[PDB]
Amino acid sequence: KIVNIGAVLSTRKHEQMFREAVNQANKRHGSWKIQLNATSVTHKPNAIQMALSVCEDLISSQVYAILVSHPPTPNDHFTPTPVSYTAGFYRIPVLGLTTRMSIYSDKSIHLSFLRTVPPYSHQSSVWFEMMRVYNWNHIILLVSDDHEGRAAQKRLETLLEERESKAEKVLQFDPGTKNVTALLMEARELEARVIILSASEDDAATVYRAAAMLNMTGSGYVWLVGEREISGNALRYAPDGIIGLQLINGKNESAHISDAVGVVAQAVHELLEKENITDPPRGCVGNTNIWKTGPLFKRVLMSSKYADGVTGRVEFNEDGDRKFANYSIMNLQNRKLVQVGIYNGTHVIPNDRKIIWPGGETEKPRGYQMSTRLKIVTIHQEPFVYVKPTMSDGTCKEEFTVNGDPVKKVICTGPNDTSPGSPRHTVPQCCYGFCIDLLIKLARTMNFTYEVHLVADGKFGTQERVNNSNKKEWNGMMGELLSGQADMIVAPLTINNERAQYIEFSKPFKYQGLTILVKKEERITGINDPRLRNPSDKFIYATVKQSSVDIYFRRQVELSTMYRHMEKHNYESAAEAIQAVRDNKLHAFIWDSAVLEFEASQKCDLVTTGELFFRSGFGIGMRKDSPWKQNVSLSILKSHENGFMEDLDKTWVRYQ
Amino acid sequence: LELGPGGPRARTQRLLRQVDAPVLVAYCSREEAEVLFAEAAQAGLVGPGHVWLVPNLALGSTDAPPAAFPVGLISVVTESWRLSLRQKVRDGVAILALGAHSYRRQYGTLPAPAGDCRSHPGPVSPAREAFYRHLLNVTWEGRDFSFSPGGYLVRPTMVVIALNRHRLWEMVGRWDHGVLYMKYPVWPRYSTSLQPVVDS
Ligand SMILES: *[C@@H]1O[C@H](CO)[C@@H](O[C@@H]2O[C@H](CO)[C@@H](O)[C@H](O)[C@H]2NC(C)=O)[C@H](O)[C@H]1NC(C)=O
Ligand SMILES: *[C@@H]1O[C@H](CO)[C@@H](O)[C@H](O)[C@H]1NC(C)=O
Ligand SMILES: *[C@@H]1O[C@H](CO)[C@@H](O)[C@H](O)[C@H]1NC(C)=O
Ligand SMILES: *[C@@H]1O[C@H](CO)[C@@H](O)[C@H](O)[C@H]1NC(C)=O
Ligand SMILES: *[C@@H]1O[C@H](CO)[C@@H](O)[C@H](O)[C@H]1NC(C)=O
Ligand SMILES: *[C@@H]1O[C@H](CO)[C@@H](O)[C@H](O)[C@H]1NC(C)=O
Repeated sequence: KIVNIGAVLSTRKHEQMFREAVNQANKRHGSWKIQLNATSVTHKPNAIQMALSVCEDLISSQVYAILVSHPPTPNDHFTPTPVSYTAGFYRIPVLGLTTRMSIYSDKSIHLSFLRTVPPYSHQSSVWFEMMRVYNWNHIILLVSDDHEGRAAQKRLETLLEERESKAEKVLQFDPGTKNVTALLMEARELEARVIILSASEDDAATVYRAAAMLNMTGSGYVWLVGEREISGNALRYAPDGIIGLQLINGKNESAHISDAVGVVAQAVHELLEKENITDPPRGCVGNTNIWKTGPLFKRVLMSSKYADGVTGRVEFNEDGDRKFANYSIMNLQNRKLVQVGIYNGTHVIPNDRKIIWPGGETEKPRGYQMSTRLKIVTIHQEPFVYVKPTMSDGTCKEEFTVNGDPVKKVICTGPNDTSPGSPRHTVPQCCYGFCIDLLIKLARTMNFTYEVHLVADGKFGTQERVNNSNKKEWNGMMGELLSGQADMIVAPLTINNERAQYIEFSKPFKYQGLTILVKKEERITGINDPRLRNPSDKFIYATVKQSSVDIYFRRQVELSTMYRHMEKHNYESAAEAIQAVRDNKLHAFIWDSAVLEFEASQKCDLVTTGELFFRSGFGIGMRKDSPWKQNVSLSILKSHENGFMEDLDKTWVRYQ
Repeated sequence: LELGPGGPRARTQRLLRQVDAPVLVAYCSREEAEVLFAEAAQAGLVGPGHVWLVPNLALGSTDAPPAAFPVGLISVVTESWRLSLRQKVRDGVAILALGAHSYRRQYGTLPAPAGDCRSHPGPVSPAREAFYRHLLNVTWEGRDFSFSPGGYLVRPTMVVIALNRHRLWEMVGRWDHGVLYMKYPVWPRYSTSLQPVVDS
């Protein structure tokens, strides 16, 4: 019996070397019972023509196996794809030795394709090891919009997530495009200092140019990419002191061919000891069904662990990839890559050439940079947030309190009463009051500088589906925090489960609850009045949409009927509902205690009712990761034992 | 499951004995579907008190349900599943024609046809993705055929069909894009051959 083994080459030398490798396999095992023969074809620039050649040459003979390598010209990186589909039509195994694209790594489209070298996406694995090397956490991902980029993104996010770690942020960009600096801008000011990247050679050159002209090569900053991003023009545009990743066997196609022939010989010899061996179809025309041992061959080739590899023991993974990879890490010192480490299958050992980081140092810098300048988001609420337009000088007329001290007024930028009727021109008005007072107190306590501005949309925000019932996301300040537009939530906000499910809160700086306002028997009996226990059309009652009480009424399923009334009359702010009640347009308004008794004690034309049925706290809520949590908690607790907010209450809410 | 030719039944049947669900959802090929239906037949999990679900992939010809297929199986397909091939061809030709006519309405020109096989054009011929965009939104006979950015049909109107008590595949309900309809507010659990049982 004679078995044909196919190769796709265009060297005219590795072809004869492949024939010699077939002869070597025969020498190693013997072809007396089962003769072995070789066949070589030449991949052509025209994909249709080369596919036709494969069909009418490699299928015209009952060839059991086929391999392929990349051409020298970088044109048509997906040259094996027609060969892969040709093999797939009869479900034939195929080997690609030189491909680094995760496109071929898919087995839904490429059933029996096997690749010796893992793609660039598997490169991700070493970065994780890099993270273990330097004990870093503040990872920023930058990646192209190509499928390879998304696959690498998924692999690396998986790798970082089994260690209960998460990337600080991810950025996607369109390959081949420019003006990436703007994207870099919105990634420039983040507290992280270690960077990862995935792109193509030209894209790598573009981002290198941008970073160089953006002074991103300074101290603290550092990043790592693959081989194609540190080659040719990309290497030309790369800065010095940059670290790089290298294959142990990047360019020796001959070694790949040798190991491939060896593993093919092992697999076929394991096959020939079995029965029911079906010959591959002879000629595309006349055969239109599946080959039977094809899937069998792939099953026994997953299990094929080829020890006699020139590059070592070749063990395929679950997906036909060489496990325990052999890499190296170089440093680009003075336009040359110099050895700084060797990556054995799971870890790295350094040897020499201590890493000269791009900032000009040789000692390892922390991949983080704490920011004293912090972002502050707020919402208008008169008892806690007084907002007033500034006059011509850029500020507003400051005035002194009854005690004689001036009120501290910060520059808060608001889109000119944000609304459809607003021009959305974000004028810097002045904000002052309770919350601003406690911010400046705790700020001078922690010495950190601050930037204050209220929320854009003026709404609290709730977990809502994206437009057409797509995934859930946060609105308002929670939206800007899960996106990073701000750092803490400084407002009389209501603590709850879902916010705590995504954000965290300190100890509440204020204790409060819920109550109702009406005008001026007919006393609405708190919450237990059938006027509200049973929803009634003649009676109007509502709150602000996308607020905490919305979640309250949503979780209280038995109260859903009143929630049904909510859908008709929900307001957007407090002042207009207050006017409506004063105009008797709204019969009753449910809202938070503190603001409400403040308004009642000030205006006296409206009356509050109902006890604080929902005990709750106004606390500083902010991100789980940042370290200020405990610091701010202990600071506000110290102020509480100092009665500082008691003085603030005397200043703002009491004496009215 | 392995479900390949000559797959070890002990390894599979043992875990099936370890399976205790009354309601199931499965994924496999049509040949794998036949194999697992036989395997569950000797497993006894085909019984009326058992429910199993499957996508369209493990289904062959709707008009040719193999004997291995058990009674009461249910899935969902396109409404055109009862339309003859001629109707499908006519609808496809109509989709292409209306896309081309929309291209003419926007610009007044026919879509440029493709070239031959001895070369390959590099650029995308901006008229071609203009035609693609006008093909991204298709409506014919009230049935929208607007495709997805993923290269397939998005937001379609589906029909849920179920194998009947006579080993006949018939439609039980319809999913109209936000609404479900279906017959049989209870499922007839035929006594492994016929005669559905009244639940206690
Ligand atoms: C490319 O790989 C081939 C193996 O297929 C190398 O050839 C052998 O390499 C080993 C490794 O040192 C040597 O011990 C043998 O003497 C080599 N044999 C021959 C006939 O050359 C080859 O050296 C590699 N070349 C490069 C540039 O990497
Ligand atoms: C780079 O040069 C200096 C040093 O960082 C800085 O002031 C300047 O704004 C930077 N320019 C750009 C375009 O990043
Ligand atoms: C990977 O590295 C090891 C350790 O240096 C070495 O034997 C060889 O380069 C590779 N091993 C295998 C099995 O490929
Ligand atoms: C792979 O190399 C690492 C160091 O690079 C070393 O621990 C060992 O040789 C290999 N890893 C394991 C887990 O054995
Ligand atoms: C001033 O601020 C810095 C950083 O915010 C801090 O390290 C330092 O201790 C502060 N000093 C005082 C007196 O608050
Ligand atoms: C289809 O969408 C295009 C925009 O991509 C639009 O110009 C055209 O009018 C739309 N036609 C229909 C029938 O929706």
